[PDB]
Amino acid sequence: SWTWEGNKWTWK
Repeated sequence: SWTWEGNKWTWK
């Protein structure tokens, strides 16, 4: 899933 990394999204 797309999770939020402070300023951008990232896939787990």
